[PDB]
Amino acid sequence: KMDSPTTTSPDAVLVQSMMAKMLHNGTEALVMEASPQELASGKCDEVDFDIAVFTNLTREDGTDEEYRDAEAKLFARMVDPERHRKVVNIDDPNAAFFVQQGNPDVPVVTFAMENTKADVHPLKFELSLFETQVLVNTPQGILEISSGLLGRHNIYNILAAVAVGIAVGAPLEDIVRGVEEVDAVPGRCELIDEEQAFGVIVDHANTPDGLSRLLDSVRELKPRRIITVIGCAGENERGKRPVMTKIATEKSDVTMLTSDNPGNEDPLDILDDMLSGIGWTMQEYLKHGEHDYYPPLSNGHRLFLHDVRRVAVRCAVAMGEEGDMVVVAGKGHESYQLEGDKKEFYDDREECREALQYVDELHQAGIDTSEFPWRLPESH
Amino acid sequence: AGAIREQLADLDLRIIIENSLVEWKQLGEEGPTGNEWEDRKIVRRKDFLVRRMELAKHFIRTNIEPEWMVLCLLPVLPPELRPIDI
Amino acid sequence: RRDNQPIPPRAMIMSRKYRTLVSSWIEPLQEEAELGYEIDYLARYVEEGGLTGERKRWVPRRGKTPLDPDAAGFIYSNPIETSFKQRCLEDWKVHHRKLLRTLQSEGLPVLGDASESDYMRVMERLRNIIKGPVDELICRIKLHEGDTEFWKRRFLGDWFPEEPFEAFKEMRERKVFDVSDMYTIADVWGWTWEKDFKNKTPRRWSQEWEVELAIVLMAKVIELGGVPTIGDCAVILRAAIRAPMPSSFLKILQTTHSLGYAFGSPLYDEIITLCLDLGELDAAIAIVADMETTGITVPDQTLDKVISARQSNE
Repeated sequence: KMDSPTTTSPDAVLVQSMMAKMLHNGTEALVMEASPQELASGKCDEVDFDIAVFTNLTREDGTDEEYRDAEAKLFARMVDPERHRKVVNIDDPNAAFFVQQGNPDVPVVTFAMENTKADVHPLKFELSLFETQVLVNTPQGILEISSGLLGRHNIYNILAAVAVGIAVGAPLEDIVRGVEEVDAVPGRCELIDEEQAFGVIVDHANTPDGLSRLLDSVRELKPRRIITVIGCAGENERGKRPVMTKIATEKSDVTMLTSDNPGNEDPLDILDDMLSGIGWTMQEYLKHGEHDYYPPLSNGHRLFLHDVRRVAVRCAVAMGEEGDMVVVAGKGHESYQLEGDKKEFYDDREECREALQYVDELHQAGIDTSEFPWRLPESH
Repeated sequence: AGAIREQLADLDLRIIIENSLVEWKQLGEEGPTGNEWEDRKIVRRKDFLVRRMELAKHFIRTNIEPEWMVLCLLPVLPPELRPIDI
Repeated sequence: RRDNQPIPPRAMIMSRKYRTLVSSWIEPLQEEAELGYEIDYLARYVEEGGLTGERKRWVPRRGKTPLDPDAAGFIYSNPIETSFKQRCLEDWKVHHRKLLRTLQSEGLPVLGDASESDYMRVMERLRNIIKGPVDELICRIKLHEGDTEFWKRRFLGDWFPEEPFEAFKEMRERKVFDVSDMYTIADVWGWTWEKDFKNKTPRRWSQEWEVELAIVLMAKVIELGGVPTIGDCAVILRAAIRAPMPSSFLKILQTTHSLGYAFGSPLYDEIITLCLDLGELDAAIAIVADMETTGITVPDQTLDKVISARQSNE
């Protein structure tokens, strides 16, 4: 790895600097997320792109058609019609618009779940809480994959990956090794599985659209229950806090409100804004805490909040039975918990990793970690 | 004493008045019990509740925090007043 | 209203669950109403400066500042929340509790013409009326609380006499106490109205009575500039549903619609059914008549059956 300043889009002159550095060490292939603002701002001006891949356009991230042609500048870079290649996703209606951009004579490899006319299409796919198995019909031949990426929202990526291999003419066997090798992208629906009966998902979703898209993207995995750990940043985008709770409490059976990045704001105050989405208040929640019984919601779902982040993600892990699913959100790969002004080192992957390690010892000690009011052997 | 100090800080003095009053009202609702010992204890509890709410009513009308009954700093007498027992 | 003094915003303090004083006393206490449409908590968060400005957060914080905004400036706290039904019970309990004490003090002479056995009969009912989940002789038990003249008559009729009545005689001749010193605040200040406010049997709480008071002051709050919320109209309407009382449905809705409030369609389905479930099609036509004039779309489920019920009587 390395630690160049990851402050939005780096300076255009600075961007090309490490491209010399990687080439100085002898790097052969280069790949990077073609951020819509990055190429629009002109950061990638002298970058000699070779393979263009268009995942999908939803515009949920401004303009409507100008945003479309803003992404088209990536394919407008494509002047060479015989050497470099294009990759598009037919399922997106804008693919026809994108393929017209640049030189029309460039070879194009087409992938999609539907439109069986595509070069690569899934003949048969299965969704499981721990892996996804898909049979894809490449032009060269039928290929079978089974990776740790969960949900159909990443089948696009899997279909794109094999399609890119066809574009560069990669052998079918070698494509299997590359796809199979990747099993956990940090913070992007990452599955952390310490050989337990229910998977743990770490995701970077913090927006109402991202969380809602994620939660219904895990219901298709056919889980027994969904457990969510969601937080919000302090003193920033405070208008989304009630929305997150409303979405989580509906999609998920059990929700775990927590402090994501309290900053200078009080962690309990942030949770109070969250409870406003369901009409609850922090005072009302603590009153139920006195009675050691948190009532279920109107739909029958559970809402368990705890301000302390470390004791919350670990607690949610112990709350999962066989077939359930626990998803954490708001952090992803960011390994820091912003409390006040200090950025305390906090990584959710380590939390879920350790919680799964010692959850069995908690159960073997007679601790009933099914609902939030844990029933110890000496209780009541 | 840390348990006591935090418990004193956590006290909802408004709530203490409310639930003590209704509990005190409830005790007198039954009235006599026919047993001297039981009537002896019902008087003690009622006077305890009255003393409790009276203590609470004084705290919120003044600037005295109940946490101060559990001190974390100990004042020291000036040396002149304790020449060379205490 | 007599002094044309508008209701201050402090009086119309917006409590949690969005129920002002116009409906805060109804039986569901601190409970949300039953609007047909689902609540819009996101809008409530937006309107309470929740985006960037500030929000009144209900986090209980350590200290002696009362969290409840209604407790601001009382001195100790707000009076403990009690419903109108609960308040009626306490008055009902305390009035009979006073009757028992007066009955216990004399027993036979207060009854006068009753027998000793009847004295126990008028006690068990009084005992049962209190803490409870016939010749009704209790009507002659007259309480004289605040009646200064009554107590003066009973006062009139080295060591003070053992007999309390004779002791009263000793005080008057010894100038310790006399009727001239026997007075209260009411009579010296000419509180004539105070006489007819204490020695009366309280009316037991009735649901039909509660909504009558609910609609009476809701109009009065309107006349004084107060604006009851949408939740307030729903709660008083629901109280008008628990007891049937179909007559008050029309006057509730027109006042509700006068403020621009529009109930949800499923609630409108529920109310129209109740207005002909028990066979009260009279006044069950005006409910759907004026609501169309105000601009509320009646669901076809009710429209088809109310028209079908219209031709049923024909």
